[PDB]
Parts: sequence; structure tokens; C-alpha cells
Amino acid sequence: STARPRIITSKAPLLPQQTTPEQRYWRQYTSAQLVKEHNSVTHISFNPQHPHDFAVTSSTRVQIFSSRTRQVIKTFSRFKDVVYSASFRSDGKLLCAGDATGLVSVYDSYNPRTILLSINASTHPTHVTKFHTQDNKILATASDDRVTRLWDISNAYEPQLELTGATDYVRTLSFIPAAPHLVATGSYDGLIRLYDTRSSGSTPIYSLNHDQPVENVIAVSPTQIVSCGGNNFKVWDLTSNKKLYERGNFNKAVTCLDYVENFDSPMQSALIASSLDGHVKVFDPLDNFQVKFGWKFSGPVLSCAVSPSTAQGNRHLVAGLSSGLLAIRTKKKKSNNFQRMMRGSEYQGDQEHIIHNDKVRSQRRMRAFERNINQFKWSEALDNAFVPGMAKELTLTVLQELRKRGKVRVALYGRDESTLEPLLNWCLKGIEDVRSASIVADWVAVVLELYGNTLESSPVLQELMIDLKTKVRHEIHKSKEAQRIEGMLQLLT
Amino acid sequence: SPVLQSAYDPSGQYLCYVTVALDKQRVGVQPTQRWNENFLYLEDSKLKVTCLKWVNDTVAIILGMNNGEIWLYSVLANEVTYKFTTGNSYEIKDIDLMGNQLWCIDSSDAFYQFDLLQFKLLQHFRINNCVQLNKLTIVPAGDSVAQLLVASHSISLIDIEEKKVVMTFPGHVSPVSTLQVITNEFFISGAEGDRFLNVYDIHSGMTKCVLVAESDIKELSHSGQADSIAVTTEDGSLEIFVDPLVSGNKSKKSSKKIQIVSKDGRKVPIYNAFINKDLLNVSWLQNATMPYFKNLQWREIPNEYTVEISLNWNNKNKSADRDLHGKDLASATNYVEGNARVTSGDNFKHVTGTVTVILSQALQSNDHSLLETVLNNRDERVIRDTIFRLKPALAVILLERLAERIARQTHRQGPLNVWVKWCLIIHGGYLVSIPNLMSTLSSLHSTLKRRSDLLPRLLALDARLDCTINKFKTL
Amino acid sequence: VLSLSFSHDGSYLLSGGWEKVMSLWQLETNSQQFLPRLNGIIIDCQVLGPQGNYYSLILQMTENNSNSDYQFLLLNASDLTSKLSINGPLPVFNSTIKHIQQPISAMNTKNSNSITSLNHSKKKQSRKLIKSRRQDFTTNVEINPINKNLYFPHISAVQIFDFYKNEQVNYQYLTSGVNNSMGKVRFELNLQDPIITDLKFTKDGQWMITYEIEYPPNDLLSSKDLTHILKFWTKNDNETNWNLKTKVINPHGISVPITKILPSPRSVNNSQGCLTADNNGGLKFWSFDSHESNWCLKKISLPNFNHFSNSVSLAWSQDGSLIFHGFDDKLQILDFDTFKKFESLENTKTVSEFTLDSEIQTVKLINDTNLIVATRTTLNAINLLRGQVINSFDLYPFVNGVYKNGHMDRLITCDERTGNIALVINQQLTDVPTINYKSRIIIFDSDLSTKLGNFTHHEYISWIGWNYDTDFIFLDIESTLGVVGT
Amino acid sequence: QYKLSVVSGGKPALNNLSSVTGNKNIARLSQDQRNYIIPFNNQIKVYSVETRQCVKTLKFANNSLLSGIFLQEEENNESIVKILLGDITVPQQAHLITVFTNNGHVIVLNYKGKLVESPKHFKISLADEKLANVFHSEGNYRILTTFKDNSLQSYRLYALTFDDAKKQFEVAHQAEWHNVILSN
Amino acid sequence: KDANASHPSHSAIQSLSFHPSKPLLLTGGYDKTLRIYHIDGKTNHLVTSLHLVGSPIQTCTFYTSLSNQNQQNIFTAGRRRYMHSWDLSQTAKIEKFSRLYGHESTQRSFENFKVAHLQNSQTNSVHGIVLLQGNNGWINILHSTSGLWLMGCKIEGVITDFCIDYQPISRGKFRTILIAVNAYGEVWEFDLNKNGHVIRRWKDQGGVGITKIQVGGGTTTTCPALQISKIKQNRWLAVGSESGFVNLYDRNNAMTSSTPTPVAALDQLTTTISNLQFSPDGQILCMASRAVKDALRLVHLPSCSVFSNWPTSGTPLGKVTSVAFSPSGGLLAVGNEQGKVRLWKLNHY
RNA sequence: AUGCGAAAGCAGUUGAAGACAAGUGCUUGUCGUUCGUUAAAAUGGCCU
Repeated sequence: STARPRIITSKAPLLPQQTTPEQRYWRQYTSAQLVKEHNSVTHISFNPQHPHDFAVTSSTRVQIFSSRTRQVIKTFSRFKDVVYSASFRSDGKLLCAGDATGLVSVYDSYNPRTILLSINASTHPTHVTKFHTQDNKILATASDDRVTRLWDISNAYEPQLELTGATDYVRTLSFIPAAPHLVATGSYDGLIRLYDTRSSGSTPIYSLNHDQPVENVIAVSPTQIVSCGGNNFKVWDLTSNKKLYERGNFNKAVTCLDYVENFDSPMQSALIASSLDGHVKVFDPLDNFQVKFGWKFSGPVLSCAVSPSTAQGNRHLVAGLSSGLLAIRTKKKKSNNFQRMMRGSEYQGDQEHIIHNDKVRSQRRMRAFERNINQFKWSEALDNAFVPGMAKELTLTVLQELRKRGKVRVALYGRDESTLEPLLNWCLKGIEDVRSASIVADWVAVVLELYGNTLESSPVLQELMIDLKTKVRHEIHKSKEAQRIEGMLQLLT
Repeated sequence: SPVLQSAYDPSGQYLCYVTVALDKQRVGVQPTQRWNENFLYLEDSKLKVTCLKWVNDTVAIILGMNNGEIWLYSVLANEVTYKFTTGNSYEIKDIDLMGNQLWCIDSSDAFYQFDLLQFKLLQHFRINNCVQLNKLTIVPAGDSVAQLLVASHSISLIDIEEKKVVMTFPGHVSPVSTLQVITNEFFISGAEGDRFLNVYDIHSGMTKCVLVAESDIKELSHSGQADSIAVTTEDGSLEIFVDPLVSGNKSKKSSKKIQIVSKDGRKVPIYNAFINKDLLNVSWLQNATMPYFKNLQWREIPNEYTVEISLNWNNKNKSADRDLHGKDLASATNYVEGNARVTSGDNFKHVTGTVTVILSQALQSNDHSLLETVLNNRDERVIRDTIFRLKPALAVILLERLAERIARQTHRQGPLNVWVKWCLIIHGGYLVSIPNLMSTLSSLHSTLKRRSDLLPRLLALDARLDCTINKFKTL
Repeated sequence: VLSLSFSHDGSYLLSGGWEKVMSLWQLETNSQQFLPRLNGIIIDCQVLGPQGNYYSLILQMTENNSNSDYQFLLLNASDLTSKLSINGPLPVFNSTIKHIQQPISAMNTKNSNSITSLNHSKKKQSRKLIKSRRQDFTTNVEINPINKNLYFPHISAVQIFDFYKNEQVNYQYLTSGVNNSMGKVRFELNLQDPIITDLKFTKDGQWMITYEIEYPPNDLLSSKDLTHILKFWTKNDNETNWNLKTKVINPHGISVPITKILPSPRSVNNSQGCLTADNNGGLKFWSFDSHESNWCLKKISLPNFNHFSNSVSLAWSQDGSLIFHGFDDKLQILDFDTFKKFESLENTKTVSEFTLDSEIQTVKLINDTNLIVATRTTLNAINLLRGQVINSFDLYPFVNGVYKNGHMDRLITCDERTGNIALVINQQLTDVPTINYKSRIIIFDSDLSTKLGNFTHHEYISWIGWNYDTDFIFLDIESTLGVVGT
Repeated sequence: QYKLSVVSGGKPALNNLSSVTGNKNIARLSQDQRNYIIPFNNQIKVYSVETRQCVKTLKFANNSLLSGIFLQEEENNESIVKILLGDITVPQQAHLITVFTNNGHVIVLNYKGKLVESPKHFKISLADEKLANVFHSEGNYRILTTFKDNSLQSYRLYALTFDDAKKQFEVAHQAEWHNVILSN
Repeated sequence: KDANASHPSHSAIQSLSFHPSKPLLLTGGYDKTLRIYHIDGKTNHLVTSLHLVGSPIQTCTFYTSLSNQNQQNIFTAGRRRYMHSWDLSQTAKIEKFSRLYGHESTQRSFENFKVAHLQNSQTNSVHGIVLLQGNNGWINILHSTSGLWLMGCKIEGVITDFCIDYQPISRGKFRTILIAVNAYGEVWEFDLNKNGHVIRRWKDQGGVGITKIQVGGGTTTTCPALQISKIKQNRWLAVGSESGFVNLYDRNNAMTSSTPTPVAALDQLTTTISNLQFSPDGQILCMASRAVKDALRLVHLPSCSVFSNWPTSGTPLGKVTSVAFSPSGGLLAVGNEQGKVRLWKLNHY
């Protein structure tokens, strides 16, 4: 004797654009939250060591949010003018913040009382500030002077290394993970520069012609750079020193860009981008950077960032809207005598000779309609299938199963008008869809065959059939012009 | 260990072992060289058996027990053949036999000569200055049995006819427990409680050599021509001395060492091994008492050998009459459709008031919301003019998007029908130029073929419904 | 009721009726404990042990109308589990073998009989075996090539058997039907489960493809039409279960059955592809998306001729480029890359179509050189380097009307190193064709002009394949599995 | 150079040839309940129960006697009618089997024992009518047979003993019925 | 030396058995395990260890086929709806009983089963039998060799315990008399050869809260005999009752008075009674409570007098839960909660 | 339901005798009966 096969629920033939696992993941990112700020929001960052925090820049307001309660946890506001950008050290204790007056404040996280150091670079406003990622005492900044300056936080006074060769309004840079000596700068005239520090550095090692003003640059690999500039964005390789791809599947200039990897996801690595149109998209660097997901917020979304790879906590997705809106979308995550009495439970038998097991796996819920099918209660199974809160698809598989076993007239013999009417209501609802149409058509055929005389009698049933006839003529028509347009397909091949 | 004592037959093919089973000694013989659980129990709950031996024509064994008596026990016949007795109430310590003479040795230092075939006590016997004694053996003098050996920590050589000791070699500290004649010139003494074995030479009466074990010795056996010595050792191990009687060579080391280990890392001991000319037998215990054997060629094995034996330690009960997982091998695995993708052979794949500007914008980009607005847009004239202003490639992707939209949201189909109609109307030339029309237009194809497939049964339902409708409306 | 017994002490009444269940009736309480699923009908059942330890019972497996197919069971009563499940190779044929009769129930269906129905059926069946000159007996039988295991496409359930142990190892349902959750009685018996038409293995040996059809319940609007389903199953080379990777409904459109399946050569897709050949002339080629995780169609050629031929065949060159579709009366060579006639730019009389004497039922290729085509009149061996027929062989007398088109292809099979073997069968007539038969089998060579070797066997031969160490296996009406070796 | 032979065996040879359903089962289990005996169409198999294994398979193509009894190519009429464990000739020799053909043939073999090329052959006379049943209580045997003069069958009961002389099987007409329809 | 001392036991020890023929000690406790020990005076070693999964044990007994005696079973049951059975050398052969033939509502848990023997008496073959404590009178009675459902009987009130009694009659002829006991103090006595009828019913004197019953002296499920020639008729009846009392009864006159009088009362104990057992002879009555340490005593019969030099305050007993003599050797193995059995050997045996 | 055919369809088919039951020698039925041809019921459901 073998166990009882489960009644297999039906699957329709597939429809185009099935929901992919990527869609499951990135739409499960949910439970949106909105915060209104004073002014535009420029830069966003996350704390790398214990990912439980992220930082937001704004007009004279640097706010630290906690990954646990999504409210502001800390505020820095000693800023005399518009603070541009915030960056957390690769070991977290310390953040840098580049203002517009012409200086950077570098001081340790969680302590707005200490201005640990104030460094005065060139007097022009500084748009970009960051920490290194291979050294922890080297901090990079640039200012409208188009010269990017590397300071060593041990020496506050002289630029540890000035760096020129740019063109106009330098506003991005990044480091190369593998090489602790290689720095890429996104100038604002395009033409990405690549520098090696251990040389003189006056000129870049080389340049890349990203024709539009390029806005952002990230190192996705020790070998691959992602360049956010203009309407499209491009991906470059280092050793070959040639561009690899572009994606331009947006409306406006791509604006914000960030890469994450090696985190729990059916996708191994992810790249997210912000394109001025509510549209933030998720690509992967393994499918040649194809579009995988997207959201739309109203205003021009200027910044975007994700919780890093070792979040181990409720993951977050931060978007900054030039309309002055911070938005976040997240995914959440007896008595001692009695025990000395019966202490034999938590043993599981490690150290005996031969271990037997036989217990049956706890099978899933046996629904009532399946139960009626099992116990031959065909009419009861049908009525259960027509109780309200059941899924249309499951009801369809129920009807298909009953037809396949063939007890159709069986389940319908004892039926009286009060029993028919829920059947007929579902019939009227279901006739519209395709597979639903076929099966319900068969069913109503046999219903008519049995119940002509009671149809004569009952007044309600007659208007039921009237409505049925209206709908069936309508769909007959729609099918007809459907066949006409397939006719044009055949022509216009 | 629970195997209190045991010994092979000469030639080592059956082993007789004595162990206790709930207040009774029981003896059992089992084969080694290719289960017979016929065991013999001692009826008395008190008395034990002190020593055992074999006898070769009919084969049997000999049991010297506490009572002061001897049993000659038939092996195949479950019975002691005869109950030899000494005229006293004492305790038999050892026995020995060769030919027909039998000699047994008391604790009270009584010696006894017995005839087997006569079932008789030939002679009681006792001497001077053998105050304590626990070992007896008799030498290979032919059929003569003169100059036998007794021992208690000082080995004594004695002749029978004049009834006096001759040679006393310096023994060990403990009582001695094994005394076996190696050669007509040499005999081995193994004193229990020590790792040191004494090879002694008889005529010179002198200490030839000393042999070192590594743990304490329990059992000694020797091969045919002093070729090898096998020692079962108390931690549970086998020590093999090869040619120990050759050329300070006074102290000689264990040449070869043997242990027994299961796969789970457990160690199990050996007890009463047996060796022969290029043939080695080892005995051990699977369960508490079931004896098991292994035969091998020690001449080719390395100097140190760690035998591995498959034992069922934590193995799991894969019952044969079942599958690996519950099921039984007469079932029939059912219809587990599982998560298969399902498809049909119609998914042809893998082979003036206008809004033209905004629709083309959204399709260059991709926005469900903006597309949804321009689709709630209605006026047919507007749709026509837009498609006229539209560019072909955007038109093609428009067809794909619209058909997908229909496929999901069926109800919208009508207005989307007129949309797709105008689209393929206006932009026919470019698409007839572009080759891979089936795959490029895929979803529209499959959607419309599905509806086509609907048509005939739909007609069937329509006609039956007319039949019934006229039926009841006529009256 | 089919079987009855009392146990040795008699307080337990075993009942072994039709519905796949055995009941144990405790007499005194007038009650019952009963085993409700046992893979067929209890033809016999009794208690065996001197104490009541084991039950024995003989089962029918009545799904197969073609033959009453017994199966034996010794059953530990204590657990009510099965200690001995004795089996047989259980094929299914075109028509019932000599003097095999459906058992008895309250009604007469295509599975059961009434009593006067039983007698009348018996006499008419014997008369038909005497009279008709259309009878045939041949069945698809398939070789697991990497494990060399016989598969029988028993209806809706595959039976995995093998000779090396002489024993069946597995029995798997492959149909979303009425498969096991039911003991059919009368009109469930009227109904019949969907039918497995074809089973093939991918040459690589990690896939089956199965084609099956399903029939609606009788007497209703949807009854007249059919439906045809195709299913791709995976498994790893060690377990003994099959996992349905991808199902396809209605290939080539509704009621457009796939008539023949060709696994792809190793060359094209590591043998990870298949061809479905219709009864219209349409040809589809299915492959496996590996960057996705499924099978899908990739290369089609869809003509819809206004004629129907139930007989088709097709073959593929080892190169993976030359494809030979023999539709009725005409063969065509097609390029794999274009699926079109191989145009002769040189025009060396290598015309893309061969129009033959008769409709083609079988095509095969031995090498890059020789094509073997059986028309129900003749066998024809044609050279390919020079477009001329090498050998003709008169077969028309041997096969007059005793075959429904489409079985000679699995009768004739060819060693792809050495050659091919012919299959002819006859019944000796005595002054009238008797029941006994006789089959001559001649091993033919690559040229076919020389007969490699003739043999003759008595009992009717129902199938042949060839084990891939260049030897051959033949399946006989009696489940006597025989071998032709070197 | 090419050998064509029969190797694998199927069909189990029910007692359908009766069709009157005396006892459709024919197999019997061992005296030591480790072994079961299933006579197929072409070979008789020994099934060991603690591992579900056909230990040895007894083809009918090796020994000519079985080939002469069941493998005559003119007609397959001769086939098993019964099978017992003990030995008819000597009382309590063990590894013995006795097989009974419809056509009066009794053949004695050695299950788990090499088939010596002289298995104990015996024939039963009086079988102008066909045989249907053979069985025994202690010592004594009874046999049922089918004969005729309604498309029905006369069942002749005989008492069977053995050895007035070696080949001779003593048969006496116990009883008879003219037209049976069901009989268990 | 502690039997368990060979290979520890991680829970209480819930039941013990001495195999009737070979020297084997079966120990089973809520560790979901089974252990079989070979018993020396000195060196008890771990013969085997069958550890289930997802099942406790609350009684495991040896049992021998009475007609074959080359077949020995071990019957395991916990608080579930099944009883495992184990046959008797590489990886074991274990079967299950779970299938009640419609009498299912009675026995919702198999936690109290006693194994016995029975002869059919029309045919005179014997088979093993398993008795099951049920709901409100239902002793449900299963055919051991088969797994079927033989017969059901119902004592009234609430069942609390029972026992098996034997009578020989003539050569190869005997009869099993179930003796069941509702808590209140009403004792039924059914026979089993003929289907379950009430041979005789009586009221125990006093004994309100009655929990255990045993018989001893002849043969019984604690000293199971070897062949039907070895079956004797039992002599001593013990009713151990909740407050700590034991009433000892002489069968010869209890049966023939049918409203008997206790022959003696033992109330040295003070806590709840759990285990009554006898030595195979019937000379020693071992009683043992379960609610406190040091709670065991032995009683001399027919004196009906408690022994007074054992066990003293230096007897490392612990909360005794299972009392097991051995048939021949003279051992008494006692199993306490802390996870250890302990041995004592009696010398007079 | 036979043959032929495609998943359509095209042709063809429904004979007697015997027997027995019920009914008034006669009416109906029935068949564990024959030859001849291509020939809906017993309140009664699936284990742990």
C-alpha cells in the first residue's frame, strides 16, 4: 500500500513576463516611509563596520539614522553653510563632512560635541569628500578648484598630495579596491581620470572619454569601473582599459549609483541607479548589466543607496529626492523536579549502536474539498468549492478534477435551484476567462441538459440565463475580432 | 574483559573459552579456520574452573576446577566424559599432559600422576621445599616424562623417579603464570605482572635471554621451531618476536606490534592470539562475549599493524524492505508534478491632438504609470495620429508591451484591440522589413492563438444556450 | 467479489474484490481494517503462516487491456507491509494476445465483462484471431543507455525493469489522471486513463521526453476532441525517481499530435535536444535553455497541408546538419540551419526530395553513406554520396494488411557500427492460419546486399532494440527477453 | 558467430488453465520460512525473504527434461499443475521440490542444490483426462481431474499413494462429479 | 557492579527485564533507547543498543516464542499509538503494531502492555499475546505474532492495573486467566481460552486507592516458563495500593471464598506504590515505592513478614522505578531514576 | 461496438436454434447453451 497522491492543483499555460525571483526580492522590499526635509538632499552613506546606521546630508543638517527604528538617532548642525557630503571611515569610528565654505570637518561618529579636526583646503566649495578603503588614515577631498587633495589625517596642514590634470568642476572620485595606490576621478567634463599616487601624480595615468559630463564613479571590481554620466551610464575595464558596456534605458541623465554584492539574494551582485524621474533601477553585473527592477518616486531622485552586505538586520533602501524628500523602503526580519523527572527528550541518540526512525512527515493541511473528494461526497465537494473565500484558480482545478473523474451528472443529480444559484453565479463570473470559459461552458451545458423544466418554472433562473446569453454573445464577438487581428498577423508576416 | 580464560586446540582451529553467565561459569568451543552456541554450564553456582586443556584419538578437553577434581569433557557430545577426582578436599591449580600420562598440581603442593585410559590415579606425590607452586609443565623427553617443571617465582626442575628437585633458576617477583617448553634445550617463563620474559637453557641451567613487551604480558604462544613468539598483551595488543634465539643481545625488543581499531576510532583488545609458520590468528570480541577471528600473513605485514574492522557504531537503519526514506519497495512513486514550467507550442520564442512625444518617451524609457495614463487616453483619431507620428522600432516594442498588457488584464482588450489595430495598420512596412517577426511579436501571437482556440467550444455553448432560451421563451 | 478467505482460525475474513483494496473483516464486531491501494485487482488472496504472519495475494494490473498482467505479493500482516513484490516485464500491445479475457464485474466495459458478454466476447475474439488479416503485436520499448535499463511505457505508468537482475526496479506514474487515488468500479472503469504514446531518452542519458494523450470522459460536449501533452523529465544518474522539469500542453496546436520523436545527436547540443514530427508535415525542434532552467522550442517549420498522413518517419545525420524527414511517399533533406531543401547549386542530381514507390513508414541511416527506407511493399537501401538506390528487397507479400502504419520503425533497428536486422513473422496455416506464429530474422549488412546472418524463432517477436556494445535485444509475446550477441 | 538465445523470463503461470478457480495461487513458502517458490512461464525462482532476492533461477533450457516437458515447440500444453515440498519416495530425506504437470508428470528436484542431470522423473497413468489438483495431508494424497462425456467438466477424485513398485503410483477412483461450475 | 556502569543512561530507567533463557538485561528509559547488557558478576558489557527516534519507552519486555524458542522478541512501547517489536547480527529487524481493527477508540495510547502466552484449545497450538490497558474497562488483547486484534474485555469504573494468571490442567493443556483491577477495589477475573467471559468477580478488602497488582510463585510474565510442561499454577497474589499498602492473598482460599480475607498486610512503606514483583520461587516478595529515595523492601513468605536487615541507610538505591529478578541466577537488579541500575546477588539462590 | 481512415469520417453490422422461467396448449422473459456472420439496483466507497 502506497500513500495517497495529492490532488494536483491546475497550472494554466504560462503568460508572458512571469514574476521573477528578482521581482520577489526587490518588491518584498516594502513598507515605505517618507520624511520631509528642509531643502534638497545631496549625499547618502552607510556605516560599514556594523551596518546598523546610515548618514544623510542636507542643507546645514547631517542626520544619522539607525537601521533598527528608522528615526533620526543623531544630528550634526554646527555647519555655517550648505554641507555637501558625508563619508564614513572604512572602520566606522570617524566621519568626514565636506561643507561649502571651503573646509572639511572630520570628527568621530556619535559625538557632535567634538570637532575632532577642521581642515581648510582651497577656498572653493568642496563637493566630494571620502575616506580611503585600503588605508584608514588617508582621506580624499576635492573642491571646485578642480584639484583633488589627499590629506593624511595625521598631518592636518599641508595637502599630503595635491592632484591635478582635471578639467572642470571635479565632482566625483573613488578608489580601486585591489590597488591601494590607484584613484579614479570623475571630472565634470567627462573624461574619467586614472591616477597612481606613488608617482608624481601631476597627470593621471590615463583617461577615458565618457562624452557627457560624468557625475559619479564606483569600483564594482578590482578590474571594473561603473561610470554614471549623462543619459546613459557605462562600464569600463581597467587592464584592457576599454569600455565594456552601456545602459541607457532611462529618460534623463543617470544621477546616483551604487554597487552591493555578496549578500543574501538570488542575484549575486546588484547595482542601483537613480535617474531624476522617480526611477531607481536594479541591474546585475553578471547578465551584462540588464535591467532587473525599478521604482518611481515623483521628484528628481538625486541620491540612492542600499544597506551593505553584512546588514544582518532589517535591510534598507534609502532614496534622496531633490524635492526635499527622504524616502526609505525596507525589508524586515517548567520546574526542576519536573525536568529531572522527564529529562530524556533532548538526546536524539548520538551514542547508541543503531538508530531507527519511522515517524511520518507532518503532511500539509487537508482541505475540506479534498476531504469530500476522498469520501465521495461529490455534491458536498462542489458546494465547498463554491463557498465564497476560495481562490478562483483552486476552484478551477476542483472543477477540472471532478470532470476528470467524471462524476459530473453525479454531483448534479440531487441539485435544486437553491443549490444551482451559487454554481450559476460563479459560472457568470468565470465565463470571461479562457480556461475558465472552456470548463464552465461544459458545466453549464450539462446544467441546461438536466434542468430545462425547472428553468421553465423558476423566474430567477431565466434572467440568469439571459445575463449568460448577453455575456456569451459579447465574448463570441470579441473572439471574432481577435481572429481578424490574428489574420493581420498572418498577412503582415 | 568477560572472557575469563580461553585456549586453542593444538594447530589452533577451535578455541575453547570460559566466561561467566549470571552466577555460572560456562565453557564454549568455537571454530576459527572455517556459530554453534551449544555451551556447557557449571551446575554449581559457586565453584569455578581453574584451568583448561585439550586432548587429541578422540578429541576432548580437560577442566581442573576449584573442587579438587578434574573433568574430561567430550567436545561434540555435550557431556563431561569422566569425573576424575583426587582423594582430598583441595583446589586444582594446574594440569599438563603428553602421551597418556596426566599430571595435576594442587595448591597444597600435592602432585598427581594419572592414567587416562585406565581412568586411574597412578600415584599421589609430594616433595620437600616446594612450599608454594602455581605452574606445571612436562618436557619433550620422548614418551618418557622425566625432568618436569614446576614454578612459583623460582622455576624448579624435578625428576620423578627419585622425587627431588635438581635445578632452580631465579624466577621473578610475582607468581609465574606461563611456563612453556620452547625447545629441548630452552624453555620460556612468562611471569604475570611483568613485561619481561625469560628464555632459559636447561643443561647449563642458565639465563639465556630476556624479552621485553611494551605493556604487561598475559598470553604466550610459540611457533613450530622457535620461529616466532606471539604475546597477547594486557592493554590489548599483539607482540611478535621473530627469531629471538639468535645474535648486549641479552635483552630483545618486540619486533612486530598489532592493534585492533574500528572505523569510529574505538579500540577493542585481543585475547589469546595464536601464531604458526607464516600464519597468524587473532581473536577479539564483537559483542560482550561473541568471539571473532582473523587470519593473516605476518611475514608480509609491516612491523606495526593497525587492523581495521567494520563495526556498526552509529550507522543508521536502512531497512532493506524499505526505501531510503520511509517508502517500501512495492510502492509506486506518485505524480509529483512539482514546480515544472508549463508552456504551449505557441510561444514562438528563441528562433493634431497627439501624445506621440510622451508615449515614445515612456517607451524609450519604461514606465507603467505613464504608459497607463497614455492608455486611458482614448480618442481613436488621436491614437491614429500618434501612431502616424511614431517611429517604427518604438512601434514594435509598443506592440509587445500592449499585448503583454492585454494578456494580463484581459478586460482591457477591446480598446487595446483598437490600439494594436491602428499600430500594425500604420507601421506595417517596417515590420515586414524586419525579419524575426514571430519571436519579436511573440506575446501577441500566443494571446490571439489562445483566443482562437477558445472560439469553437464558445460557439457550442452559444448554440445550446439559444436552444434553451427559445425553449422557455416560446411559452 | 473476486477473492475470499477465512484465516486459519477463521475469525478474519479476507475480501479481495475489484476495487484496489483488500478488506479484513472481524466477524464478531462485524467490522473491518482494509488496505485501500494495491496497484491492480486482487485476483487471489489467502493467509499463509502457521499463525497468521503473512498474507499472499495475486494482483491483475487491469490498466493494460492488451494482456492480463499478474503480479505477486507476500505481505507482512503485522505492519501490513509488503515483503515480496514479485513482478514481470509488463508491456502493452496493439491487440490482446491469444485467449486472454477481461475479468468479470457487474457490467461489460473495455476492462470488464458480464457473463453472457464474457462468453460472447470469448467466441468472437477467437473467431477474429482466426479470420482477420490485420492483426499486429508491437510495442515501444526503450533502453536507458547509460544504465542500460528497459523501460516499458505501461499506460500512464512507466515500468523500469532490467535483465541484469532480471527484475523490475521501479514503477512510476507520469500522468495527472485518476492514477492511484481511486478504486474504479463501473463507470470509472468505463473511463480510461490518459495513454503514454511515446517515451524517448536523450542520448546523454539525463532526460526522458514523454508524449501522451488524454481522452475526455465519454458522452459530453468536450468528449469528441482530444488533448496531447509533452513532458520533459530530469534525474541524476544515481537515484531512481524522475522529476518533471518542464511540461508543454498542446504542441503544434490543438489535436495536432506529435507522431515521432527524435533525440538529437551528441554533436548539436551534447544530445540535449529533440524533434517532434507531426502527421501534417510540420516539424518542431525543442532544446534546453540552460541560462534559464527549462526546455523551449527553438526551431520550427510549420506547413499545414490539407491532407493527413498517419505514417511519418525522420532521421538525422551524425553531423547534426543533415535532416531527413520522410513524410508519406516523399523524403526531404533539410539543412539544420535553415530547415529548407538542400538546394543543389552544383546540381549533381542530388535532388532534395525523394518521391518513392510507396508511402514511407521507416527511415534510418547507418553512416554518412547509407539510408535504409522501408515502404510496406519494399525495403530500399540508397547511397548518399551518389544519389542512386543500391538495393531493393521485396517485402510486400510478407506485410499485406497486418500492420497499422507506424510500427516497422521500432521493429527494424540498426547497429550504428555494423548493420541492421530484418523482421518478418508468420503463422503456419494448416490446410487455415492457426494461433501459433513464426518469425524469421535476418541480420543485414551496411550494403544490405549481403545478409549477415539468418535465424528463425518460433514465438512471435514484438520488439527489437540494440544494446550499445554492438549487440541486440528482442522482446517476445511471452515476456521472454532474448539476446542476439557475437 | 551470432548467437540468438532466450535469457530473461516473465509471466508467472497462474492456475488459469483451470478457470474453475480451485485455488488460483500455486506458490508455497518454505518449511523454514525464509524461502518462497514462484514458478514462472519459463523458469522457477527461489525467493529469499530477509533480503527479497531471487537466490538462484532455474531455467528450463539447461536441463532437457524440463525442456522436453514444457518446451516442446509444437504445443505448450504441458505446464505445472502443482508443487509440493516433501519427497514422495523417501520420508524425510530437506532441499527437495516436487513439481506436477497437468499431463501427469511428476519431477523431483533439489532447491538450493545443483540440478544433477537425472532429476527424479515420474509419470502418472490413467491421465486420458487432464489433471487439475494434487495435494496431501500426512502421508495420503488426493488428486482431482477433469474429463467429459453443457460445456461443463466432470471432476474425478482419486486417492493417490505410492510404490507398489518403483515407477508405480497407486491411484484409486475415490469419487466423481459430472458438471461442476465453482469449486474451492 | 552497576549494570548501567558499562554504558550510561541519560534518563530515568523506566523498565527492566531479565531474558528468560540467555543472560540478558534489557533496560529502557525515556532516553528513547533500548540497551541489552551481558551480565557478569564483575563486568557487565554493552551487548546492543537500539535507539528509536521520536518515541519514548515506558515498558520493554523480552519474550520467547513458546513453540519455536529460536525466536525471541523484544516488545517496546511508550505513550504513543503504536508498539514496536524487535526480532532476534549486523543491523536489526524491527516491526510495528499500530492497527486496531475498529476497536481503535479504546486504546489511544499503548503505554501499559503485558506479554503472555495462550493456547487455542480447539487446535492446541500456542501463540504470544499482548494485553493493553485502555479507557474505561477495555483490556484490548492483540495477537503478538500477527498484529491483528484478538479480543476485548471491559472491567468497569476506571482501569488501574491487572495481571496474568496461569493454570495447567493436563498434559499439554492449560488456561490463561486475566485478573484485572479497577482502582476502587474491585477485582475481576476473566479467562481467555474461550472468548472473554467473567469467571469471577470479588471486592478487595479495603484498598481504596489501588494501583498495582501482581501474582507470583508459579509461572508468570516475570518468570516465564520454557515449555508447556513447565507451566505451574500460581499461589501468591499481591494488591499494592496507593497510600503505600500491600495486601497479600492466598489463592487456594481467596478463590474458594469469593469474598476473601487478606492473609497479611504490609505497610512498612509510606509513599505511593509502584512496583510489586516476586522472585521466581515466590519466596521473596519485592515491593518498592516511587515517590522518594530508599523506598524498597523485601518480604519473606509465607511468613508474610518484612525483612529487617536490608536495605539500610547506606544502600545507594535512589528513587526505584523498576524491580527485576532474574529467573535462575539469583540476581536482583533494581533501577532508579538517576539513570543507573544496580545489582545485588542473593546467596541462598 | 466492424472495417477503412487523420485527432474527422466512409461503408458495414442487430441471425437463428436449443434451453428454462413467468403468464393464459398459447404471451413475455431469461441463458454458467449452441452454431452463423466484418459485430442501471441487492443502502451497499478507500487504513494507521
